[PDB]
Amino acid sequence: PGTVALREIRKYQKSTELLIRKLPFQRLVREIAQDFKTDLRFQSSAVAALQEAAEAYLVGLFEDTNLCAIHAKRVTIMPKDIQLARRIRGE
Amino acid sequence: PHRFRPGTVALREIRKYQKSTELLIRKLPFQRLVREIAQDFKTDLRFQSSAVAALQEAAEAYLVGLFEDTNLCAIHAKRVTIMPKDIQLARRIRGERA
Amino acid sequence: ATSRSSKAGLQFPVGRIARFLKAGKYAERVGAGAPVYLAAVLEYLAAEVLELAGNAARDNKKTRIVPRHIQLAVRNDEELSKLLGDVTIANGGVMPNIHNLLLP
Amino acid sequence: RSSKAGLQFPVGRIARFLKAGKYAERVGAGAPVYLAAVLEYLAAEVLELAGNAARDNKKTRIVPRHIQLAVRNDEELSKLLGDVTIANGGVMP
Amino acid sequence: DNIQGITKPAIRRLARRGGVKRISGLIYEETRGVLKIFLENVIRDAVTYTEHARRKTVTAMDVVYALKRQGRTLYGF
Amino acid sequence: RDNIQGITKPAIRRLARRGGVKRISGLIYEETRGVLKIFLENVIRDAVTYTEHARRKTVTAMDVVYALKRQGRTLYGFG
Amino acid sequence: TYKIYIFKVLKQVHPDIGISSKAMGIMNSFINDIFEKLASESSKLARYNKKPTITSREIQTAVRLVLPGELAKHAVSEGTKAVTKFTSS
Amino acid sequence: SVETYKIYIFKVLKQVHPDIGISSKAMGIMNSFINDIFEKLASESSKLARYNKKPTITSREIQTAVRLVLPGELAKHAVSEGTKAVTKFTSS
DNA sequence: ATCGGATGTATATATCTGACACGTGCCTGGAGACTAGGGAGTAATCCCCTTGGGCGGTTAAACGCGGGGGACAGCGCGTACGTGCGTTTAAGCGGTGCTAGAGCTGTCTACGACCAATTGAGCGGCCTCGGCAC
DNA sequence: GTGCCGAGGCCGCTCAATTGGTCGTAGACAGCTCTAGCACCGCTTAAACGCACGTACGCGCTGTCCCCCGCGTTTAACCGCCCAAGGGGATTACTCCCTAGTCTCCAGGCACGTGTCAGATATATACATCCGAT
Repeated sequence: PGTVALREIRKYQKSTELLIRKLPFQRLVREIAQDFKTDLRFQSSAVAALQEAAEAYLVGLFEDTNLCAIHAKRVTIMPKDIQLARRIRGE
Repeated sequence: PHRFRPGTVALREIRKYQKSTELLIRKLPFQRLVREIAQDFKTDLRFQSSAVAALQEAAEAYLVGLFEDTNLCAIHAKRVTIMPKDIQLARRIRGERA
Repeated sequence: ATSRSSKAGLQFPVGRIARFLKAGKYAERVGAGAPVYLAAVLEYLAAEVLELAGNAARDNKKTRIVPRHIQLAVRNDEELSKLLGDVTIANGGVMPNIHNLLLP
Repeated sequence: RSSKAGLQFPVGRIARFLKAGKYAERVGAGAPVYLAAVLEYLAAEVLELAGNAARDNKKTRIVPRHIQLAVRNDEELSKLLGDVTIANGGVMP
Repeated sequence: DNIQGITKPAIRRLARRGGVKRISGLIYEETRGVLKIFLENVIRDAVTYTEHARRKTVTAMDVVYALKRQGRTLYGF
Repeated sequence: RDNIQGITKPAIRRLARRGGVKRISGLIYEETRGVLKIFLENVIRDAVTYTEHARRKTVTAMDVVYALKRQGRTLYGFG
Repeated sequence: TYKIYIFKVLKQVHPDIGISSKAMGIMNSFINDIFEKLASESSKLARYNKKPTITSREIQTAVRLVLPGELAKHAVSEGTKAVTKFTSS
Repeated sequence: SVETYKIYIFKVLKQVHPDIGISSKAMGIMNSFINDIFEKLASESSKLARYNKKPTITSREIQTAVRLVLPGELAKHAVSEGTKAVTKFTSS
């Protein structure tokens, strides 16, 4: 418990490819636009641009959520750390 | 002798300074500081007297904002005291210099 | 010679807003409803902030608005605190805030 | 025109862009020249770093990952491109 | 329920690329809620940019402008 | 000179009290003195650039307000 | 400055409250800041579509983009009411 | 029909690294970077001319747009190179 | 526990500024009326591009089961910071000046917008052939 | 080893950017005036500074237990290959409402010159709260 963890931290920082499956993400972005404008359609490059920005946002939030956990002398990230990280960034 | 317990005169100070609006640094040393800083970019400068006021009031609203979130870092770490670690954490996850 | 403001039923200067839109060169041409719309929006926002500030001044048992009251009204409300998220009102001060874990 | 200046960028197109966007009423003569020089300088400093990062990976063509790495190593460029996200540039290990 | 299509392994992959070693089991209801806030802040502006143009299709350029309005720039489309 | 030292310990404690702090460690003061200098250097370097563009020899109050608005810090009350 | 007009609006909502010189300075700064945010958003909206005119549709989209939700919802209605009264009456 | 900076970036790259080539995605990244920087400098120049009361954008306020927009050691070189070109443009 | 000292804030007397608040005065300046040119805008057409109908196939996700290693609680020690008191600086009120700016106006020469006629500079679309990925 | 393909070359071109020539109006500039800024001096007093005690908060050590990780099996989902006959999106059109110019009487807040508070501040008076000792 903890070994392979490291390996994944290594490899995934070398790659460049997308980590969320494409079809469920497309389905999500379509449902959360039905409450702004009914009968809407997306270009295929418009949904690739949303995923690139969302994944970058989540990766950037995870790596200062990890500074907060270390500041409190832990190694496990908890939902309390995400809230501290977003509290100070302003969100 | 009648003493107060540690941390009771500190809480009436927090209430005192969070009702007032005054400017909490001495005026003259701040002006000497900003003139010393500006003495590099251009020499023999003049400061309109309302510009040093704008600078002072822009600079304290920054420190008051930084202290009230280096104090969220201290409570996250199970303390009530602030050390430089809290300032560095706060400034990092703000990107102030990262 | 009725002014544009009276035709629009406003208190802000539609004509001066139109001049400010021209000079400052935001585009070649400016429609006839753009300054009326912009002046109406500016008046709305002004009345919003001034009403909250007046309430805050009555709450402090005063009859004259000062910067402290504008600070109180802005940072208490939700949308206004979002809009004026990163602005410094001068000669105002932060609102009272003592964390729950510091009282005893 | 922009051969008398030793530049590689188009001064004429830069001037067309400056006068199209209506930044001001009158545009001087040295303004497109100055602006076109300071753009090729920045292009030349990003491309050199990207090519250096290409050489280490035993590659002969630059890819988005190489621009990402070149921008995130250097201090000045990372300070200038502090909020930009390069498409499929990964992250700094 | 589309929100649940973002699965626990995907969140762990994102955290692993962030440098995180151990993850509590309450992270995956918190991430799934901050993501939906971020995403519906951007789609709301990208759809406003469309309407203005009388279109019915969200293009990849509306999304870029909506992202630039929020301080984050996107190169390469 | 040591002008920086003219930001005294009592004034820093006053600022922390307005920030909500209850206890201060003894090393905070030299950290605050250093993180104030960076802020002032950035703002003053922009203000003097605005001044020298106008061919003036007096940093005025918009040079400061413009320098501040440029770095995310809008200030009301000075023009 | 907008003082005059600002004072008028005050005497509509609080007929008995006054205002000092520095609070009026704050209000002037706020109006000047909002006007320039809206006028620049309209400029970008017109340039993204290649139109040379800023009509009252660019202002409406600039308001939707700049003001927060419930605030923008009411600003839009105020402005459209003003334009209707302007053209019709 | 669609104009970009492809030719000029390619020529600069051949001037820097005579043998390295560049793919299409990186070429788009580089095109976007140049557009971004142009827009930044031009908008700052316009606004800074507007602070003073002048309807003309000369070269000496491309100077200060650069000094405001570029950080530290990056600007001190760029500014220099800019002056270079202008001299060679006029005393030609 | 309260209970009663002992230092705090919280209500009520005043004066006392020094301003917010309305008399005036010219400025500009918005409003009104015509004229000109062309940008709206709403037709009419071809399409590329946007969706749903359906197989496969190969992953990847979901479920369950040890079992240890990390979080969290408790306990002890001792060290650094808070409270209060008696000096020691130095900021901040007022008085003198006093040169070094910032602001406005008047005058001419150079410089940039507008417009005609070129022509070689960019594009979009033909084919290879090596280059890093299989 | 094995393909098998995207980057680089070629291209016919046509519409962009160059040269030349005029004109009218910003730049530069020179002169003067009056603000704007800086600096020296003496006095007071409020704040900073040093110091001593004491305590309570930070930090380390130990134990317990629970929940997260690694691995293996089975289910179901995304990515794949092909297709519909929808729509939608950038095209071009005479046509007419609308924009900016150039100008005449009436407008329509900015200055400066005065007073009447009203919220400040100081003295006074209770009414409320930390502290210690039983």
